[PDB]
Amino acid sequence: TNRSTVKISNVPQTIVADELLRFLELHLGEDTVFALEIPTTRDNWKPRDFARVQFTTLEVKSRAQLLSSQSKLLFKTHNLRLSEAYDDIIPRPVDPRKRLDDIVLTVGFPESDEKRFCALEKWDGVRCWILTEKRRVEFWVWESGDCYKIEVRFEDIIETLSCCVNGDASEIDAFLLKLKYGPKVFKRVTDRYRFCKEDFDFMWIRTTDFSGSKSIGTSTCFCLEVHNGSTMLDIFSGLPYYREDTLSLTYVDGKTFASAAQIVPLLNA
Amino acid sequence: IIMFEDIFVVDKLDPDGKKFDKVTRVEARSHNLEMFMHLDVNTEVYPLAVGDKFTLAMAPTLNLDGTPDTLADKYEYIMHGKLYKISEKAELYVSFGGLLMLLQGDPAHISHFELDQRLFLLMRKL
Amino acid sequence: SKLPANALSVNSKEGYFVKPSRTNIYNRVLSILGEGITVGPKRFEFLAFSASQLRGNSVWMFASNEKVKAEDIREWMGCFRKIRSISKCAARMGQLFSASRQTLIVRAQDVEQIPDIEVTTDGADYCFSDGIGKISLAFAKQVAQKCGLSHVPSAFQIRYGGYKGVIAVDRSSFRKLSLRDSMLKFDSNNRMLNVTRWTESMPCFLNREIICLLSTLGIEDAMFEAMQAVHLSMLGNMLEDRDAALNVLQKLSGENSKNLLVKMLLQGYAPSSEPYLSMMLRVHHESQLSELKSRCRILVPKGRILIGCMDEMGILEYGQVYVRVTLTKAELKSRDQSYFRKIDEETSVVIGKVVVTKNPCLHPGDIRVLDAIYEVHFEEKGYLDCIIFPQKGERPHPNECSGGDLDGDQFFVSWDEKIIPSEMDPPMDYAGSRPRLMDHDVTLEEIHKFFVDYMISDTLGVISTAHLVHADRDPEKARSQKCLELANLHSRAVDFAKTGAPAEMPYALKPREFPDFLERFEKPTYISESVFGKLYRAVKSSLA
Amino acid sequence: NLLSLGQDSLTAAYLVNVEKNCYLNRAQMQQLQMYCPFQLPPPAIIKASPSSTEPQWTGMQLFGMLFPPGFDYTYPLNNVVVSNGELLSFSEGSAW
Amino acid sequence: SSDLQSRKNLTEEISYGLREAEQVCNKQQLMVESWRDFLAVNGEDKEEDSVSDLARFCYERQKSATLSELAVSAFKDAYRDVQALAYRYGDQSNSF
Repeated sequence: TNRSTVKISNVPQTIVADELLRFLELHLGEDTVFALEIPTTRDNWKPRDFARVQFTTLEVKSRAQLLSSQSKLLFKTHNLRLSEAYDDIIPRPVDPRKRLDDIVLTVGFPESDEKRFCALEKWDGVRCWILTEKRRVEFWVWESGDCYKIEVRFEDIIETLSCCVNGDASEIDAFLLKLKYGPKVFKRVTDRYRFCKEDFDFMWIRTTDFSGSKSIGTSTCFCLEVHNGSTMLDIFSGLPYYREDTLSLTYVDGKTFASAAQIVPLLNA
Repeated sequence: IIMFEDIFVVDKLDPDGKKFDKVTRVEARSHNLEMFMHLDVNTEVYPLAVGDKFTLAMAPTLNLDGTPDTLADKYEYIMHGKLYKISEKAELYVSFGGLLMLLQGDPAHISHFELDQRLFLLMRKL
Repeated sequence: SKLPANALSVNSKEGYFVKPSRTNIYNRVLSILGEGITVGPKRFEFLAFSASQLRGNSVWMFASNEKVKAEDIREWMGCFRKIRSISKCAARMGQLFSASRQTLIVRAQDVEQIPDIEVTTDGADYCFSDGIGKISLAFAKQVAQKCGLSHVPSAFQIRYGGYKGVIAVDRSSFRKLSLRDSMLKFDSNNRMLNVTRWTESMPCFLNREIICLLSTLGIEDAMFEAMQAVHLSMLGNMLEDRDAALNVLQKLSGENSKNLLVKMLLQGYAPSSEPYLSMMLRVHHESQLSELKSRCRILVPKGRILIGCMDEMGILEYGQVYVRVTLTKAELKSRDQSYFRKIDEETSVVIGKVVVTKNPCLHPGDIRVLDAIYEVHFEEKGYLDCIIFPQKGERPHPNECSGGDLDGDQFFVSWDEKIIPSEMDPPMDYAGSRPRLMDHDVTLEEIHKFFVDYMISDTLGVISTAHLVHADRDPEKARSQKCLELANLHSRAVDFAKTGAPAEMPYALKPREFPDFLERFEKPTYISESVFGKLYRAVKSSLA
Repeated sequence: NLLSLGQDSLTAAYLVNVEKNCYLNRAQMQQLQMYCPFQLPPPAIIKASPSSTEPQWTGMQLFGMLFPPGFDYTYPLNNVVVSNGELLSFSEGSAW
Repeated sequence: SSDLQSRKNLTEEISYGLREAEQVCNKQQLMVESWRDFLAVNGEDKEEDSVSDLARFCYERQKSATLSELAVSAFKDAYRDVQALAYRYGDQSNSF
């Protein structure tokens, strides 16, 4: 129940990923298979005897396991045996609630003793994925075409605060994450046996800060401008050291603190 | 009249096919005795699927109380073979005219089997 | 934490061969090392990095000032243009950063050059005099005055003006100072004298490597289990018994150490009283048991760890040495033994068969049985806390211990008569890689490139773990070709600090399985049935 | 040996030793026995289905009527064991 | 093949295997004394020029004897795996 990726024991050597995807979608529900990859001993002309398939929902995985246990899966006179896998094809949480798209992400630090938060740089349309098994939160920011991944571990964050952006005290539309250490920054770099349902044919490598003003390096706290979130508090309750209190913040014009030097958080002379 | 008798449960198949038109080697783990078995059963003629339970018995003869070399109504997979290797948790090697059988269990469970003898194989899927 | 290998120069296959691609972090580190950190009205440049800091990924920085700059200190320490190697120049520039105690200044007119000894057997260049030296008694007394040493050590590690090596006390010296040939690393502008450590008669310990390599000659597991059990029994009674506390404190950490808790251990109140000492005893016991769980550290009273030197006598043949150490509480309680000779009240000679090994060891050939011999002529010179290695022979003894050198390194000596000396295995060859000499001088950028490249392809810590796991897994450990290859890779990785030769750890040689006596909870843990597994089971049963 | 089966008895022997699933009944076995010098072995297959009478012979016992009773043969590469003129085991290889 | 889709998959696999074998042959053709500077672990800016000229490799191979023999050996070594696909794409009852 920890992961939805399932490993198939034996598959015919003459099949392609599309045929297996069609067979699974015929036996199971429609478009219930997220990713399917068949390992190859060569570049593109020698698949192996097994394959790994990642489903969209855990109930689909349970149904597939039940069908495989009853030997009800017969694909080209071969009985497909299902077993647990070591790692997922894509680090994607199996939850329709933890996937947040088109949200406002800004970084900064408290300005003075008052409940005020200055915004250094603001990003729009970012993707946030909350992973509980991996104990990390990913932030996908698209900047000038190439996308970046910001990973924050559960140990780097010391306190979680729920706030609001519209000023209404009854609508929690913001979340402040007090970070002790710094987040990891990645960068995207540029098919017959891999469906993947999306354009995920890239790799992540660690790079330096991508902000022109280096706002990330000088900010120790994050902010997540989200919607009203009637049931979002339950999702945010899983973060370590969560505060069950309501707090309000005020945006402060702090765009002056921008250093173009390599060493960001030093004071100006 | 029966030397060995126990209930077996299949665990996996070697070909893992439905219409391979070939002999399929079965691997059934015994219950209450902890014995592992290998047997070549033709699935096209005698169907066997993973997870099914079946009984197995071995007798030196099919006649009642003697006459070596009427159990046909009870069982349905009667075979005839010879044990040609006993030395290995002792294991047995019986060939049913080319269909190899491996019966690896306990040393005390397999002690009344002589070398180079004719024995039958009675099997029923409950 | 330490920067992982994948964060710098990730591998990629472009063209016919795999070509590494530098990441932005690599360029960031290069730019930081080149320009420097500007904090306020200062800008710190790059001076050098020590050998210890190279493994720790640390480097010294100095802010340029009007009176003195980085180049001034660089040229004051010495001239480094003579060395045409990249790693060697950095090592020799950073070796003069260890902590040492100041003493008197020696001029350059009191110097001499004495020939060394070198023997070539079977086409192999074996040199006995690597870092050995000589010192007089008056000079030893003069040096030992500013540091507060009553007993004059027979040997002590010393370094001055680029020289480095241990020197021995001789009773037939000409003047206070003597110098050899194979000791000048680089020409220095100053000859300041300072010493690091003289001698410490600390009792030795049985680490994991020694137990791993001793499980093949014929040593059964019963002796190790009995010794561990009696050690645990002694440690358990250390709390409620004051007599055992003093014995443990006088035979585990420090042969002759004066402490407030040590004095009160011999004469004090009940363990229930004096909570100040009781809590210290409890936390010491907890630390000892935690260290035992983390690694095997068996306390043996009949063994020490001391440096060794050589004498200009030539009487000892191949395989004959002299063993001398101080007398502990156990030695003083019952000095009547077959292998123990009471030469003096404080110093007792050994006549047993003593083996010598180094702290790092992964080859079965390191074990060599040495027979101790007593001679009046050697005792007349007054040697103490220094193993006398023979001057003449086919191959030097330090070379037998994984190719060691006489640079003040400690040696494992134990006069135990229960080991098995019948089995003998020739040691591995100590032939290193060819030096890399450049055709031009260092432009201060190649040293930065070497320093940054030390983070990647650094498999020093994983080779030992893989070797231990592989020895645990298959029988007849340290005999197969896998262990020999692991030892060769470990030696090459150790030599990577001096010569730029990567270890190149193969992927198929990784363990992928870990025994029970490790902190790798996330990694798959498998039950171990070796001697280490038995020790871990025994300690778990004792603590529970 | 100078004389060997050229491709035809070779192909037939390979087919009769590899299939192991095409059983021969009593009539076909007796018809094929007319061309064999030795006698008939036991059927070794009494029942193959719950409602199948007329016990049949296996393919590997058909090839075993060509060997003398006192002939012992062993080919470890192809896992071929011949004892008392009976072919006991055979996996693959077609090299013996 | 069993059907048309299997035939198409086999054709694509054969094409990719032949391309890989040709690439292996071209890579093996560089084991000469003229490319010792390129084969060394150093920094060379002519890595793209070795793969951009694909048609020149054939002319260089056909004008030499040792290079041709090495290319033939490499092609056979890389084509053994290509030949090893008939057991995967062939049926048990195949007469051939």
